[PDB]
Amino acid sequence: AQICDEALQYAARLRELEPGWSATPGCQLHDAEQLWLDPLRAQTDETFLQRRLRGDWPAEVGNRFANWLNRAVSSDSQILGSPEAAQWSQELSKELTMFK
Amino acid sequence: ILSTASVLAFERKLDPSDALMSAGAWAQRDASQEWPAVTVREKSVRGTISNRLKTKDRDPAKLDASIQSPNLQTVDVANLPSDADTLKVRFTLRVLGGAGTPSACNDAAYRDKLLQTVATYVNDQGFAELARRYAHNLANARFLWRNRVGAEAVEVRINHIRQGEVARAWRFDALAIGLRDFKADAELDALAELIASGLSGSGHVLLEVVAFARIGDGQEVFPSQELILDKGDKKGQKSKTLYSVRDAAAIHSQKIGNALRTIDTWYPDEDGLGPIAVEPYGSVTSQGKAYRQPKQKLDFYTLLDNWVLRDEAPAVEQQHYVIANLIRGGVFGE
Amino acid sequence: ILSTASVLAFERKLDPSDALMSAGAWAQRDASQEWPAVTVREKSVRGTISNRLKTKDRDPAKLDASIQSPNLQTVDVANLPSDADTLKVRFTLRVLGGAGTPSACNDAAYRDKLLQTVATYVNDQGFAELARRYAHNLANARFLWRNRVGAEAVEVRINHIRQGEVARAWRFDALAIGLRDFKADAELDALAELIASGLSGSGHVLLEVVAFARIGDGQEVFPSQELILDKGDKKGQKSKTLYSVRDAAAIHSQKIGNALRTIDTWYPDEDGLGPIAVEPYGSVTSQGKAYRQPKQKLDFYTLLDNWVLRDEAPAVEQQHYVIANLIRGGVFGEA
Repeated sequence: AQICDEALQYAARLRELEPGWSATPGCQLHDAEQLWLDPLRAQTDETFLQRRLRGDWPAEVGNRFANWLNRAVSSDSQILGSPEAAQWSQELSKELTMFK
Repeated sequence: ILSTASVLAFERKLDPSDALMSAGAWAQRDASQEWPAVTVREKSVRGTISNRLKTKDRDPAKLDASIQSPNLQTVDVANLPSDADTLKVRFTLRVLGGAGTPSACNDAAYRDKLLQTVATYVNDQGFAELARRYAHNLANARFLWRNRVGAEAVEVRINHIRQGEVARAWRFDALAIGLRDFKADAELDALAELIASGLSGSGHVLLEVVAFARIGDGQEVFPSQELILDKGDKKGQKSKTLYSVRDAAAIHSQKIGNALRTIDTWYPDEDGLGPIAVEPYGSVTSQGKAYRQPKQKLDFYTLLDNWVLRDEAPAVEQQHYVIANLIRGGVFGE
Repeated sequence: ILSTASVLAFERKLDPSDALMSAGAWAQRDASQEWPAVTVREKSVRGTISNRLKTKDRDPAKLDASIQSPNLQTVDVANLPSDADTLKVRFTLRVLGGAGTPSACNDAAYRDKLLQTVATYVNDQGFAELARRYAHNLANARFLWRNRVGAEAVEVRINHIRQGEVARAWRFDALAIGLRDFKADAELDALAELIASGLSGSGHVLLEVVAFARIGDGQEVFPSQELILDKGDKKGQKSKTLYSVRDAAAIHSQKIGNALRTIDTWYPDEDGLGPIAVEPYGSVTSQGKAYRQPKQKLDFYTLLDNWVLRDEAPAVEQQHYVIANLIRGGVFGEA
């Protein structure tokens, strides 16, 4: 819970940068978490983006966050696994679709 | 040349209070000084997705199937006890006097001309047509807004508080007096004379109004919902907050003022709709209409600027409308 | 040649305090020491667009769509409780004395001439008329500005605090004493003698003024609206902020000072309208008119420069007015 609200605080404190980003490079991990850091709904102004509300971002962001937490937390109980990944994925996915 | 002042501040005559609500049994209205107040409870409901769904760029039938899955809301509600069938709504009302005298005016020549015009109105005609409609809106309990639509017996008691006592007590049947037409009564023109004496400045007038309504056992009362702007992000909010004085459901004083202020039956597209609140550009935002648009020359501002400056005195009904807007108060200028 | 001083600083006499407001019931005003304070509360209201529309460059469709749709504004309000029908407003007042001595000068000969002029005024006639009018403005509750226009009965108690307790207590009916007529009563000129002894310097006079106004159950009382300057005049996100000291609605001290200073019954226009506040170029900016303009030679500066430099004394009511200005205090002095 503290880890996912830290992720929420990271999404909120990086909402203070600028509304409009671009296709700045490094898009190998930056297509699902591209839109979790919200585009502030003010630089858009004519709905130039169609996948902002399609539902593509939250399950994929929860999946890749739980994959990061899988590869980061692996003790002497070595494998962590995919059902725990789906559990933490749906946890962050509920807390990300709670925004609307 | 004489032009209108840049700062014009008209104070509010007919000052109401926050109307507090309590509950009790009918025919026990005489000993209604210890009735328990209606408290605002917060309840959580589960419902369906009942709104026009946005279908612009979402999924066609996959993520737009938020139907077959409920939504969980948390709203407020005010109810009677199960052994009570009568809502009692109590407030006070001061009638001040000195209607056309503003508390602020830049142009002093405009202030003198405006005071001359208002005193001319009050000395050719009394406060007899405005206070009659004000006493009518006090008589029928229009300050019970949604607590009046389904009641079988609405009774209003109005006491003229003199020192700490009562000096004259009126008791009206609010359902015999309609909400749309202004008839005459032996007890209503006495209240109109008292409100007229308060409005002209002949005496200090303070009224205590208390209205009882038979809605039913354990039913729902509708106090004033508070104005909270909810945001689109971080959804799952309350979305209904009822106003309360300290552990007691109540109506806002501006709502009581709006229901006492609705006397305007002079707007050019009426054939019997009923009175409207006297507003500059007299408009009902709930009904979506705006009567007395400035396309017609029946706005408060055009009538006032033609009465005071150009000395084009309007019709007597429009004079009643302009003086009712001055009794309401407000900010006028450049 | 004795030109006027370049700096002139006159300290304020009749120093009031911030008047606190609390609520309670009439006929138990004697135990008004633990009454609960009137607290300011924010409320969001919904009204209609009711103002003169800027129809100069805007399209008509947006204008009548604006007058159709509502508008939502957040304002402060201070109401009485539902069982309280009496507003109790309390402040303290000090009168100082030594009204002629300035606190700053550049010309010492002008200082001695001005002190000689004030001393000739004082030994010609004491502070009887000015303290009479100040005691009148204390007796009738003029410091309740909008808390007085609908009150049924106002009672103003004034205590003379000698050590930490009272030594002389006056009790006035503030509605029988009018706002324009300067009558004569035994308690009134007794209080005037006290204020005159405090203004002459012959004693320390501190008063506690507590005024009860019977308004009604749950009615709206009116503290001072705060002037928010260059912090919130951009969007209109907060339309009316009221002044509160510590969880208690209160009236500004300078508003009480403007109420006590409303004694100027002398001005070249018609004096039947009532007194105005004592200021140089005596101005009612709310009423939008400036009595004692520099055109008609009856402002404070013209009368002072005639009285001190050229030694021509004005009419006795005009020198009453300029000594009331010196009691008010300010910044005077040519370049």
